[PDB]
Amino acid sequence: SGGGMIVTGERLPANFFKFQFRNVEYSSGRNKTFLCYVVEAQGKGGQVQASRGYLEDEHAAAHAEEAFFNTILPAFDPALRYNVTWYVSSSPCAACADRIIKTLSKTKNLRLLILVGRLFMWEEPEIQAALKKLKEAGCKLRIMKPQDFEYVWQNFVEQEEAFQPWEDIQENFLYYEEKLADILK
Amino acid sequence: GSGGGMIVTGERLPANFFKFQFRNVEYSSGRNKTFLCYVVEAQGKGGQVQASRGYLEDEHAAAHAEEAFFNTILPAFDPALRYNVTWYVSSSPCAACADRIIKTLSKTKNLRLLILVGRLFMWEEPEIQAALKKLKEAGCKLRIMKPQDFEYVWQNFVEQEEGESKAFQPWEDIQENFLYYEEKLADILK
Amino acid sequence: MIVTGERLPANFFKFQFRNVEYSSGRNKTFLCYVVEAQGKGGQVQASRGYLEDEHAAAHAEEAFFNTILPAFDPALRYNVTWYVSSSPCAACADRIIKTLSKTKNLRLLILVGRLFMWEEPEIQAALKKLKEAGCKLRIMKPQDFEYVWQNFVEQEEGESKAFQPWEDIQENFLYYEEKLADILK
Amino acid sequence: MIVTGERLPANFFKFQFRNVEYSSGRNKTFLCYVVEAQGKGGQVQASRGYLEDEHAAAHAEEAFFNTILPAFDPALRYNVTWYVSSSPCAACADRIIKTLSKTKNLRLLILVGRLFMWEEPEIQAALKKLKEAGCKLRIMKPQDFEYVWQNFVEQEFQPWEDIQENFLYYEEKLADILK
Ligand SMILES: [Zn+2]
Ligand SMILES: [Zn+2]
Ligand SMILES: [Zn+2]
Ligand SMILES: [Zn+2]
Repeated sequence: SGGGMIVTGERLPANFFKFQFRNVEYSSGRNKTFLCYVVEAQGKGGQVQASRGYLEDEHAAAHAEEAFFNTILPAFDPALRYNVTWYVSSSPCAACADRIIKTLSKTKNLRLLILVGRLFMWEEPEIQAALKKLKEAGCKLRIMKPQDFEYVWQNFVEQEEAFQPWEDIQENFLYYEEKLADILK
Repeated sequence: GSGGGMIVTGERLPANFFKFQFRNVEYSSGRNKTFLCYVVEAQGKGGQVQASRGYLEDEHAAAHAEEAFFNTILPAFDPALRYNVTWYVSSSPCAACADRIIKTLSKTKNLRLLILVGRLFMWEEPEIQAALKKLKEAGCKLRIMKPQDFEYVWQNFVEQEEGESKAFQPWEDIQENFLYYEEKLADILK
Repeated sequence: MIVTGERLPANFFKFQFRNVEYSSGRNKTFLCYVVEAQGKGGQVQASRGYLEDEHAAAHAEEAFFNTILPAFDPALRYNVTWYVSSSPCAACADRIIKTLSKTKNLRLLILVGRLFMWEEPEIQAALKKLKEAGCKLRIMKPQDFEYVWQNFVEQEEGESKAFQPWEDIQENFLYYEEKLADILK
Repeated sequence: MIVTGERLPANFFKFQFRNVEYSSGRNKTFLCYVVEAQGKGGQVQASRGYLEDEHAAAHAEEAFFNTILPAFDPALRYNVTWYVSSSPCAACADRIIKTLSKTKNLRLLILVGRLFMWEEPEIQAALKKLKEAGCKLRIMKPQDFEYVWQNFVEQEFQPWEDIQENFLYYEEKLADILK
């Protein structure tokens, strides 16, 4: 179904995902960050761990990608296989991509799936090169579809007591799915 | 709206889930059934907020749930953020686990722990009563899970198969248990 | 006036014509321009040229007002026109706004091949303030590329060449034209 | 870039391209130029424009260095080329020399259509001193008029009977004056 977690004042989904859900990836400065996640680890022996949460900052020094591997998921035990899933407003920056690539390369027992609301500086060749290397590192990257936003809303956004799509929730998806596919293949 | 779910079991009755699955048992020295539910809330004064909720479970764990948590779930702590952890276990920690908890609570001052146990693990042992008291000394908050707590864990951790179409079926001695263990923990801690 | 090895227009505008606006570092820069000053008295000045750098410390926008057009004489009215690969960065925008504000007798028209970080709110705010400063910003259409090619690119051999359009020359323009408009007005 | 209602280059270079000083501070100015700056390091600069006035207080030569290229990037090496109707006067030559003297990273090339009062001994002195300052002077060849016509005049060639004869004529005069 979906439980509480993120406490916010915004009531409308469209407003939440368009403002509060924003995660700045500007190559410079220390802007704001936001990121929801899901972790599920399986171990051949009856060992199972599945947590879920989120992280945000008004003026974080490090980007969401960094903070995650620095305080949320510091180390992994070899005996387990992790299936991490991220939900961010846009694709990572060139630098962050490299950081993710070096992490996945050190942790073979870690599978990562990043679902983005839209692409970030997709037209730039630097970003495109980083996304390819990222896909080559085994990191599966996809665009968030209407069902995804609804999922995040009902499962990550705390309620107290019905999701509602907006303007071009479907057209934005299809657009970026095409662009992400062209570059990745 | 009531809750999502990350735990999957074939048990449809909560009375059974909290009797078997939720249970913690040490068969042998390095072979014990572990199970622990938790919630993390971190505020770092500056817009930086952190929140999550998960669980752990093993059938051949070499260590108890309490040890497994601080060794893989929250190994690191952001000195900037103020952590507020809440656990949901079947029974209070043992003498050894209490120490680990105390030593960790001693190291990180930005960490605050709340343990909600379903029952008191061997409260008759004077060694156990000593741990509970020292645990409170370290600043750890201990409480007996109230009937509302079991319902909370059930609707926010256990994945409902039919989505939002099921309430909560408490067991006959759900209150006597709480009341019973509340009196005990009280005498011990104060 | 521009001496290059590239023969095909598509290749030129997609690589050699690129002007990096990355908020940080000292990347490459490129910029073609046109200047026309009129003065009530028979005074007329009309020059045309371009500027480029492999690793410039300042962006094209800066270099222009620091060495190409340092000062303006009040008795004249300038009609400057730029031709760059993408729209300016937030910082550069401010620089352009402060310049236009000091030189009332300066009109600026910036024609861009595409938008840069258009989706970011920081960039959108800068573009509006830019339009409010009197700076007219528009997207380059097929005719524009052809113009720049035949007028700024030195022909391999005087009277022995032609412009060749590329697959998405129209679709790309129509996309950013619609985007720039939405944000601007 | 240049726009005129003259369809024949023979007329454009006879009237419009001409430079005349009616009075002390009122003279018809007109100058075509090209700028090429290389700053060893990937930094390249190139442009081409022109100047024209009907009531200019100064000559085209003065107007250029005072508004067109007031500043010079000490890093870049400048290569300027002018296309004027006549060689500079005694006064203008000095300005040119003084400027060429200040900026050592500047190299000038003046392509004149004819020699401005080459008979004056004062003028012959300026031309020589101009070469001393490192300035390169040359008489516009028939090819030059065609170059300026198809790269400066916004059209849409046609040489005149004496186009070659004039070049040769002033070419010899200029030579005897310098070396
Ligand atoms: Zn980043
Ligand atoms: Zn224990
Ligand atoms: Zn810029
Ligand atoms: Zn003169």
